[PDB]
Amino acid sequence: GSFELTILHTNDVHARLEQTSRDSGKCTGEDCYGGVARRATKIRQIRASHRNVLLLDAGDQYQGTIWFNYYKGREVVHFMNSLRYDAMALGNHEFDNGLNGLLDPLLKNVKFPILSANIRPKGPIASNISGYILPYKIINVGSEKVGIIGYTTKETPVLSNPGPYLEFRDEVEELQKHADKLTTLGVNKIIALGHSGFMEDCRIAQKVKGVDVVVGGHTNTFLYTGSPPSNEVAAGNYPFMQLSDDGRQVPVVQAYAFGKYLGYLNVTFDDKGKVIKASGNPILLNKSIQEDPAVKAEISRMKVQLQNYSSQEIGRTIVYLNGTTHACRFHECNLGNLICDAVVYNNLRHPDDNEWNHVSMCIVNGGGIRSPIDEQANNGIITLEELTAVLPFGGTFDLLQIKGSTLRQAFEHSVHRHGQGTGELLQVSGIKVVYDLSQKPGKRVVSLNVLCTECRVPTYVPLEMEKTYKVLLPSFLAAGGDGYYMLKGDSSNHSSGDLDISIVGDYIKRMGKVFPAMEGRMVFSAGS
Amino acid sequence: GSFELTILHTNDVHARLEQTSRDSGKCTGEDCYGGVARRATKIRQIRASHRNVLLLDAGDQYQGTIWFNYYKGREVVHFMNSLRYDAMALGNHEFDNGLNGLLDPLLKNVKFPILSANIRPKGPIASNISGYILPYKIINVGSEKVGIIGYTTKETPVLSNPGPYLEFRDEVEELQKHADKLTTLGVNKIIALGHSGFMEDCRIAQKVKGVDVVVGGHTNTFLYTGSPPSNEVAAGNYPFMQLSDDGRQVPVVQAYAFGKYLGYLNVTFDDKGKVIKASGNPILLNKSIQEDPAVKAEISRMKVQLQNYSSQEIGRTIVYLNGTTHACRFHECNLGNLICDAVVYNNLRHPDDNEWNHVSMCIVNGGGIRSPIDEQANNGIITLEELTAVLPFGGTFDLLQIKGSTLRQAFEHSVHRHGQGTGELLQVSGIKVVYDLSQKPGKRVVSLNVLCTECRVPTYVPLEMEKTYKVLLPSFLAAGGDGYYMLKGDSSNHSSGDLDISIVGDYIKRMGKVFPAMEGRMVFSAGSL
Ligand SMILES: *[C@@H]1O[C@H](CO)[C@@H](O[C@@H]2O[C@H](CO)[C@@H](O[C@@H]3O[C@H](CO)[C@@H](O)[C@H](O)[C@@H]3O)[C@H](O)[C@H]2NC(C)=O)[C@H](O)[C@H]1NC(C)=O
Ligand SMILES: *[C@@H]1O[C@H](CO)[C@@H](O[C@@H]2O[C@H](CO)[C@@H](O[C@@H]3O[C@H](CO)[C@@H](O)[C@H](O)[C@@H]3O)[C@H](O)[C@H]2NC(C)=O)[C@H](O)[C@H]1NC(C)=O
Ligand SMILES: *[C@@H]1O[C@H](CO)[C@@H](O)[C@H](O)[C@H]1NC(C)=O
Ligand SMILES: [Ca+2]
Ligand SMILES: [Ca+2]
Ligand SMILES: [Zn+2]
Ligand SMILES: [Zn+2]
Ligand SMILES: [Zn+2]
Ligand SMILES: [Zn+2]
Repeated sequence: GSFELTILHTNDVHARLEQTSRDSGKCTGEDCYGGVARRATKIRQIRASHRNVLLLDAGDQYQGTIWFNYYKGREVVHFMNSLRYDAMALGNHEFDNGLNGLLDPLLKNVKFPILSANIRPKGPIASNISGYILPYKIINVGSEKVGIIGYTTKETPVLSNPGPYLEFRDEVEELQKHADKLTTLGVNKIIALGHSGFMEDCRIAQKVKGVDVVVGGHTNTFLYTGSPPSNEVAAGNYPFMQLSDDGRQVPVVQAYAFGKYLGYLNVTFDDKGKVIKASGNPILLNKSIQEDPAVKAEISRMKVQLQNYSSQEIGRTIVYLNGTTHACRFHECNLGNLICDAVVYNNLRHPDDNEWNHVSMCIVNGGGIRSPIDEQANNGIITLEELTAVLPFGGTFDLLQIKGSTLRQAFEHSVHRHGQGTGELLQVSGIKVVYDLSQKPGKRVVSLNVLCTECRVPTYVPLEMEKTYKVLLPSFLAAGGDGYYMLKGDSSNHSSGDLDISIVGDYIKRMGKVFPAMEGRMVFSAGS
Repeated sequence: GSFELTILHTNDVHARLEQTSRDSGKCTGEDCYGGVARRATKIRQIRASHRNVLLLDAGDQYQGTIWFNYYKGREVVHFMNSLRYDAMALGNHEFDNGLNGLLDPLLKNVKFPILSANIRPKGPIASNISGYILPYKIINVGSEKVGIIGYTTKETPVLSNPGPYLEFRDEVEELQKHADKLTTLGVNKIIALGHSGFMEDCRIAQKVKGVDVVVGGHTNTFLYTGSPPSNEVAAGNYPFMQLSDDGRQVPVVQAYAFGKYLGYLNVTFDDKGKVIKASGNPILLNKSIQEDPAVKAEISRMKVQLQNYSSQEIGRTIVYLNGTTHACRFHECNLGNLICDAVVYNNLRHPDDNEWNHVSMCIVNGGGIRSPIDEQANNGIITLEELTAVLPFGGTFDLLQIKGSTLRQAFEHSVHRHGQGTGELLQVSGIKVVYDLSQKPGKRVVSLNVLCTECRVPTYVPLEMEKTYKVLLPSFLAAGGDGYYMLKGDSSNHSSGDLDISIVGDYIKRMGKVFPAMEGRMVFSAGSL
C-alpha cells in the first residue's frame, strides 16, 4: 500500500503576527501577505481536503516585531495553540530571553511537543527542561506512526542567550542516535525537523540513516519548483532532493521566512516507510486567501494593547539626540553612537577561547537614522514611538564575517561621495576611523583601528587586511543597501539578529538616563 | 521668670550607625566613637537630669556607608524614632534617592516633623510629597512654646536628585516670612534649624529678625569653647555668637559630622523670648559613654542583615578590570575609566537652563585604585568584597569648581614624576589629554580637551585657561592628596559627594555586564618606552 502525508510547515516567522507588505514590513493595506489570520484559513482549508496532515514549525517564531517585545512569546503560544501545530523545533532566537524566557511562556504553555535532540542541559536546569524539550516525538497520523526528531543550530550560544547550562551537540551525531532508536521501536517514517540552515539540512539528509524528510529553517531558504510567484528567487527546486549516502532521495524543504509562505509538501510512502514521491510548493499567503475573522479579531484586540505599550516611557535623554540628516550623513552623530553602543551591548555573549566577546564593533549608515529625538520636546521622555521615528523600517542588526580589506573598502564607500547628503556615512562603535577628504575618492581612509576581541582588556589595534573580523550592521546594509555591495551577506558569513528598536529600547531602559557624546570615533583630517 | 532650654543636636551623621574609628571610618581599634547606641545613652541621661530638652537634627542622615545603600533610609527612620528626635530639617543628601526615596521610607514613617521652609513645589508629585514637609513647627516644651523653622541648601538640585519640580528659595527671604508668622501667633522663642552651611547660618542669625538660635549643618563645622577633646580643630567658640542686625547675640551651633559628637547647648530666655545666656559644648561620644544595650542589640542584628548586601552579585565583568599598579599608575587603565564613568553617571541631573548637565568630567588618581578585578576568578561576578578591594577607604567623589589653568596644572602634576610608580597619574572621564613625557617635568601637557556642558550635544572642546569648570574627583584629591595642592577644596568651591563604592556599585548594577576598554582618553606622544 501507500500512505500519503501532507506536511505543512513554517520557519523563521519572526513575530510577523499581522499581515505584512511584500517585503515583510508594515503593510499599507492594498497588497498584504502572511500573518497568522491568513495562515489559519489556509491550514483549515487543507485539513478539510487532505486526509493526513502534519503542521510543523522549524523554529525562530521568537524575535522580529514589537509583538515579541511586548508579549515575549505569549503571542507565539497563543496562535501556535489556536492553529494547532503538531510540533516545533527550537531555533536560536527562542533563547533570546534566556532559559527563563523560553521556559515561561513557551515551554510551559504550548499544547504540542517542543523538540531538539542535540541540546543537553546541565546543573539545576537538568531535571525538568528534560521534560519540556524532547529529542523526538512519535505522532499518530491516521493509522500510522510518524517520528519527528528535532535539532537546533550549534551557533546558538554565539547568536543568542542560552546560558552556561546548555551544550549544543553535533546534529548528525545526535539525530543518528534517535533515528536508530525510532527504527528499533518500529517507526519507519522519520522526519527531521530543525533549525540549523540549508547546508546542515542537506548534511542530515545525506548522512542520517533512516531520515525520510528534512524540514529546516534558519537560513530563510526559498525553494520553488517552476516559476516563483513573488520577488523571492529560488535557491533550488521544492523539495530539494538530496541523495543520501545509502542511495535514497531525501526531500529537503524550507519555506523562506516571516510567514509569507506556508510550506506544503505531499509525501507518499510505501508500506515500509520509503519515500516513493515528494512534491509540492510553498503556498504564497497573498490577498486571495481571506484572513480568518476570529484570529483577526484576536490580533486586533492585542494590537490595541501594543499601541498603549508603545507610548510608555522607556527612559530619558538629557541631551539632544541628533539624528538629523545634517549630522548623521556628514559627521559623527551622538545618536548613531548610542545606536551602535546598544547593538554591541545586545550581542555580549558567552565568551569562549581567548576572547572577551566574539564581536566588538558595530556600524550603522547615517541614512538608517531617520529622526532626531528632541530632549526639549517632552522632558526627554523616550518611548517606542520616538524610537520608531528614528528606526521606522523594522530591520535588525546582524552579524557579518568580513576580511579587513573588505571592511576598509566599506569605509572608503562611507565617504566616497561625502557632502552629497546621501546615506552612506558610517556611524560606529568599537571603531576609530580617520579620513582625509582632500584625497581622491577611494583613497580617503587614513587609518582604521578596531577594538580587539582576542584580548583580556579591549583596546584599539590597527585593522589587518587579511584578518577576518565580526561586525554588527543593519540588515539594510547586509542586503547591500546604499551601494554597500561588499557588505552583502549570505549563509556562509552572515547571521540575522534582533529587532533594531528592541535593541535600542532595551539599552535605554537599562541606562535609564542617556547622554551620548560626539567623541571622535570618526575624525576628518585637515590634510596637507 | 526665665526659661532654660537644653538643645541637643546632630548634623551630617551620614549613615554612621555603628560606632566608628577616630576618623569616622570602620572601628577596628580599641578606641571607637559615635554610633547611635552611644548617642542614645547620652540623650537619655541628659533628658533624665535636664528639665527642658529638645533633640534636633539639621539634615544629611542619608548617605555615607553601606548601611544607607542597603536599608535606604529605614535605618534613619528606625533609630531617629527610637531616640525620639523632636524635629529634623532636610539636608541635600535626603534627596539622593529622589523624591520617591524621600517619601518612602523617611517622610511616611518618622514620628517627628520634617522641616524645610524654602522648598516650593511645581508638580502634583512634588506637591503631595511636600505636603509631608512643613515650613515650621511649634513644639510644647514645659509650659512654653518653641517654634522651629527649617531650611535646606539651594545647591540641592546640583548636589542631589530632587528633580526639576522642587525649587529651593532664598533662606533669609523665606525664614523671615515664617518668623513673622510665628511672632504674630504668639511664639517668642524661635530656632532656625537647617542645612545650608556655617556662612549661611550666620547670615540667617544676622538678618532674620526674631531668630533666637540657629542650629546648622552641611559644612561639618566644629565649634568648641576651650581646648577640644579630640582631633577636630575648632573654627570658633561654641556657641558662635553672631551679632544680629538688631544688636543681640544669636547663638549659632553645629556639631561636626558622622555622629562623633552630640551637640549640647543650654539657652536661657527671659520672659519675652530674648536669649540672655547661651553656653555649652558638643559632647564627644567616646568610650567613656556606654553603648545603650537595646540599640546595640538592634545594630548587631542589622550587621547580620547587611551580610546579604555584601555577598550578593551586583553584576559581572566580561573583561579583566586592570587595577594593577603597573596599569593605573603608568598608562590608561580600563578600571579607572569605569570608575570615573560611574562617577559622572551618579552626578547626572537634568538639563538646567543652558547645560545638558552641570558637570561632565571626572578624575581619579591611579593610586586610589587599589586592586584589579579578575574576570576569570569567579565568572566575573562582582560583589562588595571585590569592590572594597578596589576602593577600601570609604571616601567620596566630590564636586570641585576649578579654573582651566588650575586643571591644567593638575594634569602637569599627573605626569611630573611619571615612571617612578607613585600614585599621581589621573584616570579620567570626559577629558582627552595628550602628554609628551620627553619634555621637562611641569611642561608635558600637549593638549587638554573636555566635554562641553554648555551645549545640547556633548562634544570635546579645548580647555580654556580663564574659564571656570566643574570636575568630579576623590575626596583624597580634594584634601590635597598625592601633592595635588591645587585641587584642595574649601567651602567656597567644594561639595562632598557620595560614597565611592556606592557610586561604582550602582553603576555596575545598572549596566549588568561591564566591559570598559582602553580607548585613548590619555595619549602619550610616541617618543618614550
Ligand atoms: C544637530 O547637528 C546639526 C549638524 O551639525 C547642527 O546644525 C549645524 O550646527 C552648526 C553649529 O553647531 C552650524 O555651524 C555653524 O553655523 C553658524 C551659522 O549659524 C556659523 O556662523 C558657524 O561658523 C558654523 O558654521 C551649522 O550651520 C548647522 N547646520 C544646519 C544645517 O543647521 C545642529 O545644530 C545640531 N542640533 C543640535 C540641537 O545641536
Ligand atoms: C594589566 O596591565 C599591566 C600593565 O600594563 C599588564 O602587564 C604588562 O603587559 C604587557 C603586555 O603583555 C607586558 O609587555 C610585554 O611583556 C611580555 C611578557 O614578557 C614581553 O614578551 C614583551 O616584552 C612585552 O613588553 C608587560 O611586561 C606587563 N607589565 C608588567 C609589569 O607585568 C597586564 O598584562 C594587564 N593585565 C591583563 C590581564 O591584561
Ligand atoms: C496602558 O498602560 C498603562 C501603564 O501600563 C495603564 O495604566 C493603562 O491602563 C493602559 N491602558 C489600558 C487601556 O489598559
Ligand atoms: Ca523510512
Ligand atoms: Ca525671641
Ligand atoms: Zn531566523
Ligand atoms: Zn535562526
Ligand atoms: Zn553632609
Ligand atoms: Zn549637606
